[PDB]
Amino acid sequence: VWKDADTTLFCASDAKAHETECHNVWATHACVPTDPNPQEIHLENVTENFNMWKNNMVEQMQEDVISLWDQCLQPCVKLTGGSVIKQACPKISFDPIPIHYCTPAGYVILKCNDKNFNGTGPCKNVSSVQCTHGIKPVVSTQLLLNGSLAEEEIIIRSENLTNNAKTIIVHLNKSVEINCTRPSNDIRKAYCEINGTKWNKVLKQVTEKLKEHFNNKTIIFQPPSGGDLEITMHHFNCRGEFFYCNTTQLFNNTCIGCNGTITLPCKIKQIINMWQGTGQAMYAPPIDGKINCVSNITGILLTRDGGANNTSNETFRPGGGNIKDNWRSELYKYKVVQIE
Amino acid sequence: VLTQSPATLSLSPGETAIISCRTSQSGSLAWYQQRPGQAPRLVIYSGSTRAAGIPDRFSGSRWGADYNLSISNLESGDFGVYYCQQYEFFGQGTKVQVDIKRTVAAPSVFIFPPSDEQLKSGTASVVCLLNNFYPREAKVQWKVDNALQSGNSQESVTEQDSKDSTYSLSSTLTLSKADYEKHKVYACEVTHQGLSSPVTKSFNRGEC
Amino acid sequence: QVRLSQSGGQMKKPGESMRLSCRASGYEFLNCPINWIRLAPGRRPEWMGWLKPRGGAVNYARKFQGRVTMTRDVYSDTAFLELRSLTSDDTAVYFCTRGKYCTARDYYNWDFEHWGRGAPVTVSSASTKGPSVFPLAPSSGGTAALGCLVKDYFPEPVTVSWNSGALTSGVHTFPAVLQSSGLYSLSSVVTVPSSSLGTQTYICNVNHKPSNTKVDKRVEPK
Ligand SMILES: *[C@@H]1O[C@H](CO)[C@@H](O[C@@H]2O[C@H](CO)[C@@H](O[C@@H]3O[C@H](CO)[C@@H](O)[C@H](O[C@H]4O[C@H](CO)[C@@H](O)[C@H](O)[C@@H]4O)[C@@H]3O)[C@H](O)[C@H]2NC(C)=O)[C@H](O)[C@H]1NC(C)=O
Ligand SMILES: *[C@@H]1O[C@H](CO)[C@@H](O)[C@H](O)[C@H]1NC(C)=O
Ligand SMILES: *[C@@H]1O[C@H](CO)[C@@H](O)[C@H](O)[C@H]1NC(C)=O
Ligand SMILES: *[C@@H]1O[C@H](CO)[C@@H](O)[C@H](O)[C@H]1NC(C)=O
Ligand SMILES: *[C@@H]1O[C@H](CO)[C@@H](O)[C@H](O)[C@H]1NC(C)=O
Ligand SMILES: *[C@@H]1O[C@H](CO)[C@@H](O)[C@H](O)[C@H]1NC(C)=O
Ligand SMILES: *[C@@H]1O[C@H](CO)[C@@H](O)[C@H](O)[C@H]1NC(C)=O
Ligand SMILES: [Cl-]
Repeated sequence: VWKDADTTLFCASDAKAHETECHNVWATHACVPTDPNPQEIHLENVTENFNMWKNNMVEQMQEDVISLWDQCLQPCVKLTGGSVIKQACPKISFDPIPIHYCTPAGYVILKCNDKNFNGTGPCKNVSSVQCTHGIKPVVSTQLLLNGSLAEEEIIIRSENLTNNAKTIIVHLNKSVEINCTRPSNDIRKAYCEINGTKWNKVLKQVTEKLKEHFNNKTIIFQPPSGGDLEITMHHFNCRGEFFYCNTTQLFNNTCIGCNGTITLPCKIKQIINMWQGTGQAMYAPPIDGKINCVSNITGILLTRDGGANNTSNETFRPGGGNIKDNWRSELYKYKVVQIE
Repeated sequence: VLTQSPATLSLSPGETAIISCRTSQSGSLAWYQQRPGQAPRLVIYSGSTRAAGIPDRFSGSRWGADYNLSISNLESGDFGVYYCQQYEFFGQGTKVQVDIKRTVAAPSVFIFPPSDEQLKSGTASVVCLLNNFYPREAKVQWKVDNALQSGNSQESVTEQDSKDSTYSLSSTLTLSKADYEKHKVYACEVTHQGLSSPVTKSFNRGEC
Repeated sequence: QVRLSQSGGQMKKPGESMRLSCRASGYEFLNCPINWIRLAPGRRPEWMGWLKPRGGAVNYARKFQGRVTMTRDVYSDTAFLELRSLTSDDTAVYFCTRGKYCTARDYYNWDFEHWGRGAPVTVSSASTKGPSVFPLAPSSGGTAALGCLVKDYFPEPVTVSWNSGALTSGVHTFPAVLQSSGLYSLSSVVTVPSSSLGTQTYICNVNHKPSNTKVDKRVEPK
């Protein structure tokens, strides 16, 4: 009755003409109003295979976020190695709003409602929708921020867990707040706060889930082995500033006292390695005043150490995969199919 | 892990080579070919799929954990060493070398005492040559005053001669000048398929 | 066309460090990981790790962690590798490789269809040394054997001819062997009519470029 297919999707949101925040504005231009009355039809005795690691929907969102960052996070200068270009450095008011992705006529989206569907394989409970849920294009590394949560219990996602070059995505079933602040009045000294009790508890659970998928071998965490600061650190955009937080403390093996509040040292940078492609971008000096973002950790990105053989141990390090993986962490349960 | 066999493989042009690989984990398995002094070339991946420029002669197959690479109608270019691979892991390798079949030929055996020029330097090398023989298997047996020398020498063998299809082997026993002058009778004993009985070439220290 | 261009080979001493480069071309460098693999003669090939030119993320085999460093220069598409605290165990030919499937959408790292030419690295305490050449003198059916012993040179290789190449038939130049001292040795023999020894003069042409030593050793019956 239907077949798998790619196509051009359109976006839908709740963006308002009166709101002047940049993402909101981009949406009033790109998207249409969210459907007033969604219709989800459960598909009777049906089964479908999904593959989140090969979902064209991820590519389309990618191009939008690249579009979004071109008109909302324009840097003062770009260093592309081959050239150095100057340009206006507009003050940035950016706060991602939920974006719905929808199919045009003759196509449709399929949704997997298996409460522990890990992202690949057949799905039992399948339904049909015209649009994804609202997804926020939050750009970050190591920690996935402000996303949806596992509806059952923690889920380990990977194209193939035995392949060390494949990204691992952890999907928490209970978010944990990460409170990030940079006091006012070195105007780069920033920090983040997390409840050690809540966090470490969530670690026990994820490692216990991780151990489950590695024939019961001891699971240990280590800091990244190398690469750019965007990669070796938790990196994200808060109130137009680029934070870079040291995550050594979150992945503390021994804590798996250790009950109080752990606080990460972060630094704010004006010169950054652009994610959209290649080259360094230069943003303006830090504005004065207290800057504070409180986000919900909803997922983790991990890379497994390779070349083990002997042991007995599996070693995981925070990060990094790829930015498209953030979208995958949200698009996993959807797929486009064409009628006939 | 990945256990690859056999270690070595002596075959003639025209024959078929069967290299084996045992896995325990499974997942896209690949085969590589390395020619003397060159970078390895991908030959097959997914256990059964040929790469670009790889002819029908190369084929792979599978049975459970076991994986085979098969090379039919061997030709000069095919010889080298082959590796199986699973993700980051490789097999120990299998060396496939050329042995053109021919009539059995016994070795000509020569022994060389150390030159005076070398002895002046305070060291001594005794050399035993086994020339132009077939097949390649052969045994060398050093004896110093009837004492068997185990692990005191080094061997080196040529590749099969292009003209007569024979092999040649050189064995070198090295000793201190002082040690060399301790003993008298230096013997080299050669056993081979072409010899109805082992051949012993020898000499006495300091005798023209 | 996809091309991996490697810097040449080198000789290190134990304790030192080594650095290699690998410039990729013919494709979008950021698309997929670069790998570094070592192959030691008669030894199972070793994957050292991979680097993703995007962000410069890395993955090191347990064996090498703390000793190896992989980085890249995205502008020149060049991958770099360093290996510290070298031991003889490190002697090997070092390669960079890239998987076959490498698009923008995705990849598959482990099918190495692309390899650099390789960089041969030997680590030992031997210093470059030219060979002393000793005669292997013939002795009195109709054929006599003779040669030169090329002993205690480093590093490989040495080349041997006879009477300036005029004499090719019967020549057997054996593969060099590595002595327990770190120096190489090899022999070159030739068979001739034992009636030529009286009149025919036989010369050993030894060339060891690494030390610029070129010897013409006359072999004669003793
Ligand atoms: C994770 O998601 C959470 C919510 O799910 C999100 O936290 C929100 O952050 C935004 C932006 O930081 C906050 O909105 C602000 O509200 C205050 C007033 O209380 C304003 O000061 C802020 O800016 C105003 O003034 C600016 C001056 O330049 C203007 O530019 C701007 O337009 C505003 O007028 C801003 O409006 C929002 O309150 C929080 N919500 C919570 C619950 O904290 C967080 O940012 C997300 N994390 C990441 C990394 O995206
Ligand atoms: C197919 O779905 C119909 C609609 O409910 C149901 O009655 C029937 O049992 C299903 N068939 C199978 C084989 O499950
Ligand atoms: C996903 O779930 C099923 C097993 O129930 C199957 O597709 C595969 O083994 C699982 N993959 C992971 C990474 O758990
Ligand atoms: C999260 O999942 C774990 C299993 O991984 C389960 O034990 C725990 O209760 C779940 N938390 C919630 C809030 O459901
Ligand atoms: C964020 O941390 C600041 C500084 O510790 C604290 O005052 C504030 O209450 C925290 N925000 C939340 C939501 O806990
Ligand atoms: C994070 O902090 C740890 C412990 O303070 C320090 O050793 C390490 O250098 C830092 N990591 C990065 C990537 O800056
Ligand atoms: C596979 O290897 C087995 C092991 O000996 C051998 O019998 C069989 O012939 C091989 N298959 C092929 C196609 O070479
Ligand atoms: Cl891969």
